[PDB]
Amino acid sequence: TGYDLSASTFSPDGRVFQVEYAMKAVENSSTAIGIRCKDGVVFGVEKLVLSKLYEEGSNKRLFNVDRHVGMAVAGLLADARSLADIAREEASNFRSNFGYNIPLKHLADRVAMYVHAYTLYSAVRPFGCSFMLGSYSVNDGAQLYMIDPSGVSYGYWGCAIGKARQAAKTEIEKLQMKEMTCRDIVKEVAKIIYIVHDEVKDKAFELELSWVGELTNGRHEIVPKDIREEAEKYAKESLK
Amino acid sequence: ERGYSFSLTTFSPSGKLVQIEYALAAVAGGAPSVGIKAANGVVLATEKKQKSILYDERSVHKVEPITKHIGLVYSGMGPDYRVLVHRARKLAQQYYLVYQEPIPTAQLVQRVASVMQEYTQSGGVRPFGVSLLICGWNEGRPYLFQSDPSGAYFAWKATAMGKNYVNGKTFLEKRYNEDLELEDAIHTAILTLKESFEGQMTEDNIEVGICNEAGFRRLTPTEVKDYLAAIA
Amino acid sequence: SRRYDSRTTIFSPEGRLYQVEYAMEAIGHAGTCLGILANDGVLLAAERRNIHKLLDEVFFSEKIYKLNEDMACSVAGITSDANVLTNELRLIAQRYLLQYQEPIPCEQLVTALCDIKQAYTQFGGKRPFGVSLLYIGWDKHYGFQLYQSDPSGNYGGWKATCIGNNSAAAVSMLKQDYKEGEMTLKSALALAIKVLNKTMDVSKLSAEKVEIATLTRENGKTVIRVLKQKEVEQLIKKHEEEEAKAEREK
Amino acid sequence: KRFDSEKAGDREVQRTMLELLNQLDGFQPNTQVKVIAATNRVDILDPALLRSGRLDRKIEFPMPNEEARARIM
Amino acid sequence: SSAGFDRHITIFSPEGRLYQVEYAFKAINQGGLTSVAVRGKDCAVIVTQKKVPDKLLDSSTVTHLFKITENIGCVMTGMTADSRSQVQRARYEAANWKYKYGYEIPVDMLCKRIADISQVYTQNAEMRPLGCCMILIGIDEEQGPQVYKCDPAGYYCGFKATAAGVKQTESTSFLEKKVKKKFDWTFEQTVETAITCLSTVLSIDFKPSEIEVGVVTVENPKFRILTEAEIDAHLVALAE
Amino acid sequence: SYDRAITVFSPDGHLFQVEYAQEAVKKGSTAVGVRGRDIVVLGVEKKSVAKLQDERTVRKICALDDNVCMAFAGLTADARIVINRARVECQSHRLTVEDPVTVEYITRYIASLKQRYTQSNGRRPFGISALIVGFDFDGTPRLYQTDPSGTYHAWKANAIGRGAKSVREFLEKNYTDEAIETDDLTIKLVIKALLEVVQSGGKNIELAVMRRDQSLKILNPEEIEKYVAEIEKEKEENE
Amino acid sequence: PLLHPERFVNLGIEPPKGVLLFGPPGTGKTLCARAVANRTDACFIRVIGSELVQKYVGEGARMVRELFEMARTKKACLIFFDEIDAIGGARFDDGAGGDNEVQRTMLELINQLDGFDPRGNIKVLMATNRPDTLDPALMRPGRLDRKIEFSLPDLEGRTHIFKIHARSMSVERDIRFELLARLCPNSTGAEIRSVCTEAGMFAIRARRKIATEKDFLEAVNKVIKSYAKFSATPRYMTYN
Amino acid sequence: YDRGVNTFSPEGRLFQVEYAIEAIKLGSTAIGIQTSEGVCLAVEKRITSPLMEPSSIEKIVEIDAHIGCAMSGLIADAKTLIDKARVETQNHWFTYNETMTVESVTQAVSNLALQFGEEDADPGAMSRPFGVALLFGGVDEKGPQLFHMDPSGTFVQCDARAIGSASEGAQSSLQEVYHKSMTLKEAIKSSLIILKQVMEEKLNATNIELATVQPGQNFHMFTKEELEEVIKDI
Amino acid sequence: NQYDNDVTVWSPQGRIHQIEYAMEAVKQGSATVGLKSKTHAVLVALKRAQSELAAHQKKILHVDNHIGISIAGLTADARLLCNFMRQECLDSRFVFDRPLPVSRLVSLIGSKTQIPTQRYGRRPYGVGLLIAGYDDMGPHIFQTCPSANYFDCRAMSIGARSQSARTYLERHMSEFMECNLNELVKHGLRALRETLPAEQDLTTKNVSIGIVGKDLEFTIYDDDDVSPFLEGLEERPQ
Ligand SMILES: Nc1ncnc2c1ncn2[C@@H]1O[C@H](COP(=O)(O)OP(=O)(O)OP(=O)(O)O)[C@@H](O)[C@H]1O
Ligand SMILES: [Mg+2]
Repeated sequence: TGYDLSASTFSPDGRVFQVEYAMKAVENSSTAIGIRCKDGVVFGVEKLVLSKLYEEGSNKRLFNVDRHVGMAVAGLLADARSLADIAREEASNFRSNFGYNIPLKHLADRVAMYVHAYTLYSAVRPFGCSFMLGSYSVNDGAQLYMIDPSGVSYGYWGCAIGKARQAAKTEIEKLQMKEMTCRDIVKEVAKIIYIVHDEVKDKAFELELSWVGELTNGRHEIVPKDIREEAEKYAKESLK
Repeated sequence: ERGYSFSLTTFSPSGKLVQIEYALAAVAGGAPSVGIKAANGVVLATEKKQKSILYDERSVHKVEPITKHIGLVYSGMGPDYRVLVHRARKLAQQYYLVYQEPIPTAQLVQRVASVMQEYTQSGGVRPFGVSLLICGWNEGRPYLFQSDPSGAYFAWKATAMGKNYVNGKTFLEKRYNEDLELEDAIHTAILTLKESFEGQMTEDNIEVGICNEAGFRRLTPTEVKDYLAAIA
Repeated sequence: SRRYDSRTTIFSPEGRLYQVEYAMEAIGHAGTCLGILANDGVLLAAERRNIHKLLDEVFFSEKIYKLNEDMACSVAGITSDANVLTNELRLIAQRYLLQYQEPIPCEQLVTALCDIKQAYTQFGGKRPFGVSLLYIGWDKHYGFQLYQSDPSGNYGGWKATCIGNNSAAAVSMLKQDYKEGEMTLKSALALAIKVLNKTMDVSKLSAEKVEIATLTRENGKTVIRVLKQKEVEQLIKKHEEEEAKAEREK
Repeated sequence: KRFDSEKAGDREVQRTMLELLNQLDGFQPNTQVKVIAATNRVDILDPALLRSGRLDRKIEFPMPNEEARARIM
Repeated sequence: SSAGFDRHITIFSPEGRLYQVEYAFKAINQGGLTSVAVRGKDCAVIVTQKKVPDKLLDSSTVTHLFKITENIGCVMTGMTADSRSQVQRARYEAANWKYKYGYEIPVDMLCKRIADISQVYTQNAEMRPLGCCMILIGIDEEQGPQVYKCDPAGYYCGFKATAAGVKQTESTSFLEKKVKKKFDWTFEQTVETAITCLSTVLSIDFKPSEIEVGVVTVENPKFRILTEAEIDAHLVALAE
Repeated sequence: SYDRAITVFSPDGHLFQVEYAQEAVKKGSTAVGVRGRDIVVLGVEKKSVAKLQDERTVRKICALDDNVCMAFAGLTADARIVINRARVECQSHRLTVEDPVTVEYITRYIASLKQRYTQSNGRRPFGISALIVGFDFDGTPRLYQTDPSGTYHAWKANAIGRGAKSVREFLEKNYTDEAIETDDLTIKLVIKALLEVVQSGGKNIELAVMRRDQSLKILNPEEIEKYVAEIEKEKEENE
Repeated sequence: PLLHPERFVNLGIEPPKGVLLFGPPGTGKTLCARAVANRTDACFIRVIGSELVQKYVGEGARMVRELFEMARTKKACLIFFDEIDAIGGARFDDGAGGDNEVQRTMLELINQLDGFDPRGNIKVLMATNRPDTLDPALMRPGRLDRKIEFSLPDLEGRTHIFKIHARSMSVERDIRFELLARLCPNSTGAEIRSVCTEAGMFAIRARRKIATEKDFLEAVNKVIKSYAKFSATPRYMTYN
Repeated sequence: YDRGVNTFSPEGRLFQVEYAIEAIKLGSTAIGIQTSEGVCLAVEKRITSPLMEPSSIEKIVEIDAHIGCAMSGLIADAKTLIDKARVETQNHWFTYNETMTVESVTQAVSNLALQFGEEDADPGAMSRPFGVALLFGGVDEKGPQLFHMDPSGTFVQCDARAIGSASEGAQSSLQEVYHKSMTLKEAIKSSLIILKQVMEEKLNATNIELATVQPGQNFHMFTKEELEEVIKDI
Repeated sequence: NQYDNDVTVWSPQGRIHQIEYAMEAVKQGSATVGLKSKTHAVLVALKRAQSELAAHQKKILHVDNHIGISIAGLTADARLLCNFMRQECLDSRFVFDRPLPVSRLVSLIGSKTQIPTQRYGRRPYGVGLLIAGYDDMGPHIFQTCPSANYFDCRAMSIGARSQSARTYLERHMSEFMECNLNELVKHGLRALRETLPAEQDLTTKNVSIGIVGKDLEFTIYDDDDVSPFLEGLEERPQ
């Protein structure tokens, strides 16, 4: 006993335990799904309402790192906001130093290195967040990346982070994203959200959607209200 | 970042420093080494052996020249040697810059010992795990010295260090004297290092360096292969 | 971070500091140095421990160091800390000379070194110094002087002292036979030889197993000498023949 | 769990556990009896007991939520 | 065999050995991949296996081969974030040497400096010693090809044939048996032996879509990565 | 830069390091001090002469300035630095307001230093207790007593160190106005008190007096024997 | 519930069964147990944990089974466990199996209080001085429903203890106990009884027959202030 | 078996602050009363030996011409707060050129209480909150005022306060003899009665000390000549 | 237990215990309620006194002429945080010459409070700040936690024994959007009274009120001119 009290000790089998506990803490989020279309990326998050007192749109889990970059979060909230701030600062510094918008393959590496810097020393603790970055550019295409508390960043075609990650990716697999444009894919994201999180777990929930791609002309922003409403209208037919 | 800044070496109730004893016990399990001085120069010999045939024997060297007339060999841990070598070279260069004269061996040994001592009292740092043999030839008389993880140093006439060093010291007791030559010194060094060699003694398994009044130098493989003949 | 700390500067429920006592008990081994003065000149006697058959005998000295033009010191304990302390006090003396253009008396140097040694038993959380050493010198204020240090940090003047391993027996014999203001620099050597014979269990007192240093005064020289091995065996044979004659008398 | 030692050990209980392991699956198949087991600390349990053929289904009991607590009261 | 905190930090145990470095060598095998490096008469090759468990992932960003400099090639084994940080450090050191001394850095000096950097972690007690391996290949004038290996303990060595991973021992034995014959090696022969060693150790008979091959030779010292068509050609030539 | 708390509050509201320091103080040599009409006398005992010492390098009575002196009890090493700092402060006070330092000021300075040294981060408390005796301006002799905690008091007669309770009990029942009328009577009283419990058979006494006219005047061990004989005769022919 | 078992049945309430008494040493637990055993009318089966440490394997569980069988034989009566912190702390089996037969004894004791017709009409009550080391599975309600706590008296408890421990004295009419109570801010009943005994002994010392106030004051000075070197208290107020 | 300086309890209290709170139950008792005519403070000296000078020990000190402070608990570490208050009042007078009130003094002196730590800066403090309890009394632009300051860093306004080892009994006695139409003389008499009742030894003119402040004059401390006539009429 | 000694370690269940202990410590403060109407934001606080001869502790502070706060916990950290808020608002008013929006202030508070929950040998702030303000988006009410996590609410109540107040607020949530002050304050007072026993309710000496509006700056009412908001309150149902 005593091999898991510090982040600077190796267990006899040869693995750090604190990062595993951080991953376990991350494993209690709700859900966040990201799918890249032919000409952009689409995010979708299902949010749990604790009580009627909280105002609509509180605890936003969908940030804006840059003019063309999105972000999706799972885990603790404080660390997520800190990571968002550091990513914003790094992107601003890169833009000011060189003179053009930072690509994703560099921003993801910088943030992953900053996250990994905390899992070496015994004077700090590992982060408790897992997040997803997405963007679109005219000369680069659509880009999606996933980063976890350990500090491993990968590219993806479609990913899910949170409690029911497997039950969501098993339904992403049936989807064919390589061809169809992401004007109707919001419908698929809504439908895949409503087919998870049985009502026994919690009483009710709300939906949040993002948008970035050629349709939005580079910029990342929230989906329009009418399109989202039509998305729920189409996704509500799962009862059949 | 920041360190610990509290000493990791403390006095035991019996008045002994335990970490120094552990470092010495770790040094005692290293590769054997021998050093002999006889009336014309100094000879340092060591036995190196690769695990398999994939290793390249011309990549790393056990014997390193500090400057034109000082040589040095080690026994103990592997990586801990390199930093010491670098530090010694830097100190020598500093002395040369200050006084415009080549540094005597005694001064370099004193500085290295001071470094090794200073490295066992600071905060959050374990002692070094190697032992050193230093040879030089300044102002007519040659010199041989031995360092110690605790920071002490002595002047010897014939020394065996590493694994099974007591029997080597016993062997050197009955053969060494004060009137010989460099060649006979090399021969007796090879003979006493043969007490722990494997079934075969190939030229690739021996490192020999000699320092005389012309300067320290490491013998080429051909010369060592020749010297291995006419023995045993 | 504080799980690995040993807290090497705290008190104890009985009121004493453990690390200083452990260092004190460490010096209970490893050497035997004695000094005695009664007239012009002070002497140091030391026992050599590195007595292997294959040594070079370099530097013309083993444990006797020179600190100034008219100062000398021995040491007993860990050698590396002894080197550190000697190297550190040498430039203390040098900077006093630089500032005042006048040789530094023994008292001030001893107090400065004791302050430096005490600094580690107050704060910092580091291992203390396991070194105890003797000082001898001559100054124009009080003539000849002998002193003893301590890892704890305190000091004190003396007239005959041993700080080695059998120091109890040496002190007993020193106090059993010593005169105030009569012993010149000829019988003190005989007393030192007798005490060294009794303390060390090895008989016959081989002349290469001891080291003797003397300090006398000249017109303006204040010469410090380390007498060679050719003037030791005569003292030993004189002692042994005197002892045999005394034994035959009784 | 089993372990290896040379000064002292605890082997009798290990032998009874080995016999219990042999009863399930083993050389002679059994198909008329059913086994239910209960515990509240799994990390200290021998891996051979957790084989798929010996203990097939594994059920985990979570702490009750708000609605479950209200129903219990 | 323990006294105090010798099991938890880098201090000497009573037997004279420290365990916190031996634990990183076990931590290396957590990934479960094996890589081989072979040296020829005028060329050097690296072969590695790569596995993508699912089709959702983007297979173009799971490479384990990295390009430090236009003439020096590298491969990693063990944890991922540590390897990425080490590659970043190596690139920085190579650029600094080139700027400061006016000519390209030799491979052996780079490996020595990397080992010197990595040796500090086993000296100070407030940090974890980066449990990942390092294999470097390159070409150098007056010596030909060179392959070098570095391990987390602060140790490095030059080789003629190396293997690192879970199956190190068997592949090392096979390479030793092959090299004892003392047969002159060419480009095709080196590639064939490198592939067959892994094939016989793993006993897979793999397709051309689950290996990565990197080569360097004395006709254009630029480090390059083989495509799938050339790998397929080599594979079909190997099997008669 | 070592920074860790050494002194902390106990679960029942105590500072144990200061108590251990007081325990260490209660293991030193005895020191007695009294004040009179025009002479203030302080003495130390348990000299423990080893017939090999130098009497001028083991003294425990120190002179801070031309009008103050002190005697300590506790750890010897810790006393020197406090003595030096007090001397430096006394000397530096003259560059400011020209009047010489009063014993109140130096006692407050020493107590403040001792107390502050148990609040700062990463140090252990001091282990000495002090008696400071002096005759300030306007002709008013007085003595003060200082503790490792940081509390200083003004008394009329004190005894600190090992075996101080019995000496204090003896002093409480023998201090009278007529006992301090004569100059030599105060010295005789000090010798009698210092010989009450702690054996100190004549050759183990070091006394010093200040007559509020000049600097410190330590007396050689010649009149001590005379005073001992006089007290012995007074006791013998008293009955 | 044992005296008037008609109102609880009428009201349909099942009373609790177990109770644990914890606090610093000297507070009162064993004395309260003595009082309970005096006032009772049913059995009183006393057992101390140190009696359940046997030499052969599988003996403690047998003894517990025999105890509960003998208890169930009679109508309804009580069992007392003294120093329960010696028969089970917590399951911690790491490395070589150490201190686990006592864990089997503790497991049998746990099993006898719940599952498949619990013991029924048996009430147990246990006491300990360091309850921070007991097993989580033993402290849940259903076995240890009540958790009475004994703490150091504030101000009036000390006055009451002084009055009840010195009402068989020989003292005068002008002794005030409020001052004596104010002079011991943190003390236990044992210290107060010892103060009274030492005051009596000081009175007996010389010749006198009536203990005076000065005797009480000096007894307090010699017992509380002088013996505070040991005091046993400061390191158990944290239950360590 | 070592915790940090400022960890939290499962009940959410603290560890060092609670021990500091219950470390002040060992000092001498002090009583302060606020009236519409003035403010009075009284404390006991607790003399232990005849050889000690009773005038050497002091408990009431003055911060400015119209502010006084009474101290309980430890005494060695209560000088820093007093000096800080003096410097603050002098600085405010130098800057704004006006006599600054007592509420601001209490706020400025209580802001420094919760500053212990061992990882931020070099001057700091080991782990120790100031283990003292303070009573402030004075008269300002809105009348006479009395304030109580506590080691936790919380200060409050009180009408009749008692601190020390005999706090509970003194306050239980004070709760029945106070009303808003009470003058200075009867306030002093009642405080003397309470102190006499709760003391250990006999009460005389050299065991206690007292100090009163009125809107007219400045801070005044009683002497051994005007203190005995209020004693014999107890 | 060795997993609950500092804020750096992680429990095997993916939780940190020192933050939970700080949240538990927040619960000892006296109850307080805050809510907002269409064009106003009010917050009411219940005082507490040690003894009958001591004054009641103050709860509602004054951060800026359009931003107010309410505290619950230990007062030193509340004072430090209030000083920080005042300094930030003054800096913003000095540089850009315009009032600082509430959302940016809450974000700054969260960012500053996040830091000490990751280093070694630190501790979280024990406070229960409830923030009320008015800006160009209308009224605003916010809640902060010692866990460096803030929320956006429409009606909240925190402190010791605040579940009954939350129940009442949630039951009558519909009417809050259009009523004026004269009954908004009454709703708040009823919610606050819900948490008290059946002995004493609102004796005009342990209640404080704070209002911010569109046409009026932040105002505090305490124990003298609070009486107008008390009369007309319905008797306590039995
Ligand atoms: N309330 C009390 N009234 C009187 N005496 C008491 C009280 N509480 C404790 N005591 C004293 O405590 C003494 C011993 O108490 P007891 O042995 O029951 O304590 P405990 O808490 O069980 O101790 P331990 O932890 O050492 O077993 C009794 O002799 C009695 O004088
Ligand atoms: Mg008991």
